[PDB]
Amino acid sequence: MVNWAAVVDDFYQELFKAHPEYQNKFGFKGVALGSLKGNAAYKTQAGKTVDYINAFIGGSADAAGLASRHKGRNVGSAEFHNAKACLAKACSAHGAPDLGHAIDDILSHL
Ligand code: HEM
Repeated sequence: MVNWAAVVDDFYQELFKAHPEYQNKFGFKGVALGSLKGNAAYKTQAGKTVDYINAFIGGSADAAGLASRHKGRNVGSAEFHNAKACLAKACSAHGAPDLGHAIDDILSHL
């Protein structure tokens, strides 16, 4: 099993390093990046992100649903294009398969 939890941790490190303002939309707003792994809100959110990646690989991802929910947080195409870059770095850092197609599916509904 690819260590998707580790990939997602690296993903959020890249994401909030590049776009620290994105963190303000989450229950772990203002938490130092080096302490995220000890934050209960983050632990829940990272778990869901892992779940989505496993659902994509598994054939069950609902990209329309995920898209609609992100629009509900005023998160759109710009942000997801940024996330694509970050996720590609995280995957590559772990010798994991690239997830660009999953992000493209979400982007198709944004
Ligand atoms: C690699 C791209 C991303 C994936 C796979 C992803 C995945 C997810 C998942 C699975 C959820 C939970 C949805 C649910 O419970 O139904 C979520 C929620 C959320 N996402 Fe993302 N996301 C991505 C990018 C982003 C970006 C770039 C932002 C920018 C701020 C963002 C902001 C949020 C926020 C604010 C929530 C709600 C959190 C809460 O309930 O407190 N996401 N995301």
